[PDB]
Amino acid sequence: AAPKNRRTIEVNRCRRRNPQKLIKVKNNIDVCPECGHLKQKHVLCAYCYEKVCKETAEIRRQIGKQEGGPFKAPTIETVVLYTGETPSEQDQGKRIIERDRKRPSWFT
Amino acid sequence: VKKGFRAAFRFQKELERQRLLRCPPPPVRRSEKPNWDYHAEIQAFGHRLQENFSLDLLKTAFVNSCYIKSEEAKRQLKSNQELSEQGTSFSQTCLTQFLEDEYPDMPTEGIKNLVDFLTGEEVVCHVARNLAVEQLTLSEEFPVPPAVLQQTFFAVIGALLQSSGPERTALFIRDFLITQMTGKELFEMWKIINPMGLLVEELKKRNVSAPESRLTRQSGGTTALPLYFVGLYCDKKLIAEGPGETVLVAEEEAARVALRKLYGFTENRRPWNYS
Amino acid sequence: LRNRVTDRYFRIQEVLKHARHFRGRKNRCYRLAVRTVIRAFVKCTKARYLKKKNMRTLWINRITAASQEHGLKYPALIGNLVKCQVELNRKVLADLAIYEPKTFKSLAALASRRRHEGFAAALGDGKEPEGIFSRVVQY
Amino acid sequence: IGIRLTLPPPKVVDRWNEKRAMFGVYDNIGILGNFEKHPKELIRGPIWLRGWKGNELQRCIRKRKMVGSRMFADDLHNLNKRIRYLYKHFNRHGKFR
RNA sequence: GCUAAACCUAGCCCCAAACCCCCACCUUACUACCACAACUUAGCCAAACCAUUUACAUAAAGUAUAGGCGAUAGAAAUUGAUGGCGCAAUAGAUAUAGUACCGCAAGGGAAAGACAAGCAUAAUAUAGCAAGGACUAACCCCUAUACCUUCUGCAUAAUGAAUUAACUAGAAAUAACUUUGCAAGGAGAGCCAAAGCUAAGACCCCCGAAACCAGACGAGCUACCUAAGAACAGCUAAAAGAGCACACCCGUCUAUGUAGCAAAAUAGUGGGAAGAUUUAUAGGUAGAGGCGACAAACCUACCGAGCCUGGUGAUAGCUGGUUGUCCAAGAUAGAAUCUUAGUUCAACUUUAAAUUUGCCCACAGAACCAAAUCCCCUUGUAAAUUUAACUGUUAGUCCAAAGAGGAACAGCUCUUUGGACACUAGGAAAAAACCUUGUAGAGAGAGUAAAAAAUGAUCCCAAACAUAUAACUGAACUCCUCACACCCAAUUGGACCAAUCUAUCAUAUAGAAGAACUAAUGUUAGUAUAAGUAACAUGAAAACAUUCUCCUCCGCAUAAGCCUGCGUCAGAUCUGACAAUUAACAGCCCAAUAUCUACAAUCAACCAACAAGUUAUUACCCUCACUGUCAACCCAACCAGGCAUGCUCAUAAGGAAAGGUUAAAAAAAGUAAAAGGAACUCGGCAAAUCUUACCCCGCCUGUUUACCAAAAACAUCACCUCUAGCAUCACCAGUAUUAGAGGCACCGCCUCCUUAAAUAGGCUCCACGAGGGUUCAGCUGUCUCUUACUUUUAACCAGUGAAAUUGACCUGCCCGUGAGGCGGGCAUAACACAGCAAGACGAAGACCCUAUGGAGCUUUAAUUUAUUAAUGCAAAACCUGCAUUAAAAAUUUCGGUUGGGGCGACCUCGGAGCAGAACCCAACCUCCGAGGCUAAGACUUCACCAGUCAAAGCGAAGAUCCAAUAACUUGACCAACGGAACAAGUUACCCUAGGGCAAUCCUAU
Ligand SMILES: [Mg+2]
Ligand SMILES: [Mg+2]
Ligand SMILES: [Mg+2]
Ligand SMILES: [Mg+2]
Ligand SMILES: [Mg+2]
Ligand SMILES: [Mg+2]
Ligand SMILES: [Mg+2]
Ligand SMILES: [Mg+2]
Ligand SMILES: [Mg+2]
Ligand SMILES: [Mg+2]
Ligand SMILES: [Mg+2]
Ligand SMILES: [Mg+2]
Ligand SMILES: [Mg+2]
Ligand SMILES: [Mg+2]
Ligand SMILES: [Mg+2]
Ligand SMILES: [Mg+2]
Ligand SMILES: [Mg+2]
Ligand SMILES: [Mg+2]
Ligand SMILES: [Mg+2]
Ligand SMILES: [Mg+2]
Ligand SMILES: [Mg+2]
Ligand SMILES: [Mg+2]
Ligand SMILES: [Mg+2]
Ligand SMILES: [Mg+2]
Ligand SMILES: [Mg+2]
Ligand SMILES: [Mg+2]
Ligand SMILES: [Mg+2]
Ligand SMILES: [Mg+2]
Ligand SMILES: [Mg+2]
Ligand SMILES: [Mg+2]
Ligand SMILES: [Mg+2]
Ligand SMILES: [Mg+2]
Ligand SMILES: [Mg+2]
Ligand SMILES: [Mg+2]
Ligand SMILES: [Mg+2]
Ligand SMILES: [Mg+2]
Ligand SMILES: [Mg+2]
Ligand SMILES: [Mg+2]
Ligand SMILES: [Zn+2]
Repeated sequence: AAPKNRRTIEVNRCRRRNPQKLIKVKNNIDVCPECGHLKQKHVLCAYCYEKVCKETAEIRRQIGKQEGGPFKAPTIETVVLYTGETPSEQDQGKRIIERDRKRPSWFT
Repeated sequence: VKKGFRAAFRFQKELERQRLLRCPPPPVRRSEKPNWDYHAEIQAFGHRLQENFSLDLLKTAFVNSCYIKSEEAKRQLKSNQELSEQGTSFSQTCLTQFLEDEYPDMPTEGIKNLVDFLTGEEVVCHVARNLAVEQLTLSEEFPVPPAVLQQTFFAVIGALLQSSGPERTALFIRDFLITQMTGKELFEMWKIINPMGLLVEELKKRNVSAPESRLTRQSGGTTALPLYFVGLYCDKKLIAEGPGETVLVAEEEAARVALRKLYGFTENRRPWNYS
Repeated sequence: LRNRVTDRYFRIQEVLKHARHFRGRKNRCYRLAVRTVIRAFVKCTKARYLKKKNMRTLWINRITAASQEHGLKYPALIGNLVKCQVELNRKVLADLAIYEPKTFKSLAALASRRRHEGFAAALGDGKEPEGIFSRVVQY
Repeated sequence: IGIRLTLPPPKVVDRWNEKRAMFGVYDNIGILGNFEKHPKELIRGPIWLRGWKGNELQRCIRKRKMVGSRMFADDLHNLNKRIRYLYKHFNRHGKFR
């Protein structure tokens, strides 16, 4: 059907500003104790995750530049090595994806 | 644009009125606003009270040392100290005489307290604002500080005394200061603590044992809104009765009423005789 | 446009000023403010009659309470104070009951006295001497 | 809100210009002039209203008679329609018969 | 604090004066370049219909005169002739512009530029028209049935309003009254004058029909037709309006959708699909007309008569509205009327003025055949009559009483006497109508009036009380202190006045006028409510190169349409600049004259048919110019719709059904289902399965109500009837075996069973039917009786974000009154979210009545023959004028009271009971007939018009208008008897304005 009467600003305020409709204050924010950026407990530090995705993208660009075209999933493991890092004794027989910047401190 | 002028001017006046309710101007001496001539004002101050002030003494009774100093400093005559002293001293003596004769039994401490109340700042400032002393008085800071109003008011009483003699001044004091006792209870002007002690002292002076506090009536003993009616006694004869919510407060009030009855200051005392 | 009302604002504010204290849209919208303001003033006029009626009924209640405090109903008090030619009205009777208990005690005693005199007289045979309080004073 | 806020500019009227200082002069040219002229012969204005008065119907009829043949086509058609309407109204509508 | 609010001029209105202004373009307009013509206003509207009729200087004069002598129309002789008490951006022109935009078209036609509402700051706390009395105190207590308009009053019975701002509705004569001048004369020629004249002042609204007539624009949709084109796979069958079935066309049944994807679509199921088929392109028919396989079907979304402009501000006895303050008088006899939805007269009301009796009222008095009434001396009173001048109301409801009608009842129709209501206030519960009470202000004073019970269906309904002296309570009545014009509708009189302009001051005195908005489903602009609700959108991963999953009757091109509408760059979340589409394809054509021009196409050969389908002569020896060329596109307001042809027939081309989540209800689509298999239901609608038999109608294929009917209707071969003997614009380049107009519908023959149970089914005449009815067998979630899963919807998170609706709301239940809001009881801390549909008479379409509204249809209703066709008569072998007869049309109307509206009666006047006793009083209540002249004074049919009696005195014993008339006067109709001069039946296609306590009986004691 249709309304029988306009609804006043008072009723509309008792509806719109009722607590159930308010935005709740979040009790689960904190500071990355080492890195020092904001984060929720159960979620990754956004800044750290972005700085990881950047390096993943650069590595993957090198991988694409080396594999040539599509349909070339290798049949061996892969290892990524930064400048001035000779292939360790454990990484022989694994594809090497050379990169041209110093290894990040967070890359172990 | 609607053509016209009357509605525009009317709206401007209404806006000005509203703008003089929010952001009111800083209050300023009545002796600066328009329509002011001191001579007519002081003469009218005289004639209004039904008193024949001597014009020169009344003139110098509204001038204060602060104003003289500020005039001396701002430029690059007598002051009202002596009149103020005479007026304050006479006011104290005459009020003491009035209260003593009206209330004989009251102790000298109580009479002195009443006299300090009536001649205090809280009441003198009230009687001095509602008789246009602030408008005529000369000072530095407006509003005039209550102490300066007090000293100017008693300077005016001193001028009145030096002009028209003691009896007329006494009538003036009866008319403006004593009237302020109207309605007030005794212990709203004579602020005391520990009333039961004072009752015991006064009863001892009259050579009778200290009073026994009993419980005359009670309702709602356990609730949060009790009523205890505590009645003092003096050798099997009542001398007071007080209400309260705690028994301690009821006893205190019984002491207060007994003190009032002994000092002749009850609620239903013979009202002062102004005629 | 030759003539246009240049001051409709003031004619509106003459009616809104009496509605600032209302609740709803009918304290700022003229079409509703007018109707409720008119009802307000009609009740304001018509309410003085009720003011008198209500204060009188309050006084009758207070006087009934006070008179019952002294074992004497309200019919007796009024219907036998006038028989003693006391023209105290009800406003002042209520004020006496609240603020002067012993004076009201005396008035109640007087009423009971006159009531007893009336009963004794009517119980008798003839026109035996009238009661000491039942003697009228003529103008 | 329908009320202006600032004050209007002041309309200055010069009560002693030539048009006002000499108003009415020669409005007794008849009585004081041996009746050579008549006051109506000083009324400046429309050809069909100099010294004549009437309600709208008579005014329109007079306009039609005296300058109807000089009017623009659309104005003249409006005038004829107006006369038709006024005739109907003044002769059939109204409180009083 | 936002939103806003404010401003000036750009210009315009009315006067005066003056008479105004390179190229291309009628073909397809804006295109360099080849053989016809132009020359009476009808009608809306008045007469309350309508038919003759009806309007387009001053003075004479609204006179002569015309006229259903009604409404109204109306002369002449003669007379004499630069400005603004304007607008200032919703005004003024429509204007910044006849642009944007709407329409195919005629045509329509804008907007704008310089702390109002709404919100936030600041959500709410029992209870209730949201206020008032108040109070120390916001709520709590007591009082309190929203506003406008229409009906007798209306609880909201109904209509209207979300809210703010701006704009929006009383114009004028004939008399009269008031104040001036002059006064037997007034007036600045015309006119009036037995105190009148001259001047001024005062008084007469807004929005809205269906319609009518005239001239333009429309057949790009649809109906039909013309010219020249196009499409129709495969199978079966071979020349057929053949069968099954694609493309294509239509639109049977169901479901979704109902502001939707769409102002008629989607999904399935269906009919046709070589023909009476379907279809692209240009042309034609034009509005009382076209077209029509007749359905009142269609003619550019709305056709029992298109659309636009004009007459037009149509008219409206109908609906709705109508704006400052205050006071005062103020209401229900009646008559006539194509009249009862209205008008006029009277009665009543109001104002001003004159005069003297007015009301009440005893005694007396009013007929022969109960209440009271009439009439006046006094008396209480102060009013009444008369004159001058206007409007407004009029056939009201309830109660007491007496009657008539229906029982002496039906809350019943009507007449009469009185009261009340529509005016204040208090009571009986709420309460217009009963009882009490009126003349109005303030009081925190007082006295009273009326006023209390006795001894069937949601949920009983104030709580209680047998025995302390009878008085008290109780109003706006009355008294008291003060002040006084300060409580009716329609109407009428009066005193004031907001704002603007002008004159003079320079806010006042005057003069003016677009001069005042709580209300017209008013208009324009702003912002709300429903609402952050309904709805919408982006396949996945990624290394932004790419890969993967899935889908399509799709895609590419030409045509038609559109006109730069996802190319680059630069600014943003679309704006500007730059760039582009290259002719061989397609369009743009042709020197003249005569001649010819018999045989089809279908693989064109066999058979077989019917619908029958260019050159010889003369003239010219010139060369490629011009235009289209783009795209994601067009018609549908932006779109699950519409869109011709060629080719690909499932794709070499093209795309994305899920924004993220969870897996509630109700809803939608689909899949599965135990046993039973129509017991569902109006019906086997839907679904699953595939068979049979009959009956009614129509012969068959086909066509129809674009958008509720596809049929038993239309058409159709066959048959029959009627008319017609014949030239160059149709029939027809036809000729009785022909053509046109009708009816019918080939052909032949004549002019008890069924079920267990049953109101259902049961001229011959093959074939066919989305036609109607019935039956066998099967089948199935139709059902007994529902259940699970999936998808969309859904609910939550994020983005974007409407609309109907809305008087205000601080929005309860039960019982009673007449219901959330009144009364009496009960209940009651505030607040979201998702559901439901009992209530908020919750938000299009019907039916009855009315209008002296509209439009029709038929006629044996009235008027006409103007136009046509015959004749007849004059006119010089043909046309002109007159007359008669006919068809064809054209204009026009539809009286009143009523069983239950219809049928049928009556309609004027008169006499008897109602109406007992001056007057008057209804009936479709009760019973019957009729059609000499002059003159004081009076009566009356409740008006007027008519009508009636009459002393004396003088002389003898059913209207008006019209016609014939010398006349003295005269008549019919007007009987619908206050009378249109002459008009009926009907609207199932209708449109607009509006209104809406039972005589006789059933049953129990
Ligand atoms: Mg009273
Ligand atoms: Mg007419
Ligand atoms: Mg404009
Ligand atoms: Mg405009
Ligand atoms: Mg505001
Ligand atoms: Mg209601
Ligand atoms: Mg409404
Ligand atoms: Mg066509
Ligand atoms: Mg009208
Ligand atoms: Mg009528
Ligand atoms: Mg009155
Ligand atoms: Mg008499
Ligand atoms: Mg009175
Ligand atoms: Mg003024
Ligand atoms: Mg106006
Ligand atoms: Mg409005
Ligand atoms: Mg909702
Ligand atoms: Mg949704
Ligand atoms: Mg080209
Ligand atoms: Mg070519
Ligand atoms: Mg191309
Ligand atoms: Mg592809
Ligand atoms: Mg999608
Ligand atoms: Mg979703
Ligand atoms: Mg099953
Ligand atoms: Mg068929
Ligand atoms: Mg069929
Ligand atoms: Mg959301
Ligand atoms: Mg009820
Ligand atoms: Mg809800
Ligand atoms: Mg009628
Ligand atoms: Mg009619
Ligand atoms: Mg009779
Ligand atoms: Mg009669
Ligand atoms: Mg008569
Ligand atoms: Mg005679
Ligand atoms: Mg008649
Ligand atoms: Mg009659
Ligand atoms: Zn971190």
